[PDB]
Amino acid sequence: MVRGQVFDVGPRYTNLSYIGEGAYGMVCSAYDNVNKVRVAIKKISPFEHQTYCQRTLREIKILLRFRHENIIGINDIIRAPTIEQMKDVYIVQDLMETDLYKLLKTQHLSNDHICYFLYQILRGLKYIHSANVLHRDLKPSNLLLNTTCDLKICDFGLARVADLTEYVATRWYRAPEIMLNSKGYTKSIDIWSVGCILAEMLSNRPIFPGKHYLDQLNHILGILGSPSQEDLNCIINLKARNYLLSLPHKNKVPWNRLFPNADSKALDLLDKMLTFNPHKRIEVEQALAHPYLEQYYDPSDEPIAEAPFKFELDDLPKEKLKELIFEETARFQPG
Ligand SMILES: CCCn1cc(-c2c[nH]c3ncc(-c4ccncc4)nc23)cn1
Repeated sequence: MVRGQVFDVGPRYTNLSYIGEGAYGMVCSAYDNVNKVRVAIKKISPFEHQTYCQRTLREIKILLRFRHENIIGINDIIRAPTIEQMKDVYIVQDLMETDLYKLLKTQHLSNDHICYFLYQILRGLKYIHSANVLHRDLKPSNLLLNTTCDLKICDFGLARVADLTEYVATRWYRAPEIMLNSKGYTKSIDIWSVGCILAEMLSNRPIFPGKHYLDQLNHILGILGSPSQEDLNCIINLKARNYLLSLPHKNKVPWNRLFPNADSKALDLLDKMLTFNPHKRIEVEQALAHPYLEQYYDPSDEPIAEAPFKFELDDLPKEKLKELIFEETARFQPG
């Protein structure tokens, strides 16, 4: 019933309107008749593939456990009464106005707006990391905003407990560790992504675009300068590490040269987030306490996860995952 595709969510949810489609599934807005408000609904069809089943169950488990102002919640979940009839899952969430991707594509943000958006991203990230979770895919299109500039992080399908390469729409926010296929990356990958997002808010253009990870790395080296051997002490492809060390030397571009109109405090924080070496990268608590954010900083108002996360699903056959998804969504069935 939308774009020639079945969106079977009535009778509670009616007046459907298309929002978007992508790897995450298809998202519409709908009128919730029980709550008398419009909501967002994501349709997902994961049961054929083992990795989609993983991500679906992971997203559901995480978001049902999380509760934070700057993290999207799950309001309801629609699926068939029988596991045999279940082919699709519809996840109902708060309807926001837009995402940061669309906002940045056409709108200018004042420094005060950039400051408040970044605070909310980091405040949410603090909660996620406190739950021992890596998001792993932060980017402008999964930062949702409403009219009053409130921000929520969504899209936790790629998330993981903190102890690829499928298709993705964009790789521009991925830390160097990730796209050098390093094994043993940590929370600091999310800080890199946030740094990339901050840069994009400052200029309305991606800081490290590129057609493949090699082109992206050239962009990164073109700004940060050549990496030392210590920057590359991870377990990574030796030929890839050797290629990087072999490139013509690049000097660091001063941040104020790239961003001549930015707040100097913003750029000082930006610098600490976009450090090549992940060990030297600022952590989220320190970032929140940076002078750039001091007008918003409040440790008594930056909650952490009550029950930090402990699940493994990697090893499970999809039919066992399907079962677990069926069980996890049972509480939302009438009744
Ligand atoms: C890659 C993330 C896909 N995703 C978006 C949502 C979502 C939940 N509530 C929303 N409210 C509004 C919008 C939205 C976005 C753009 N333009 C308009 C409206 N999106 C959502 C969930 N998953």
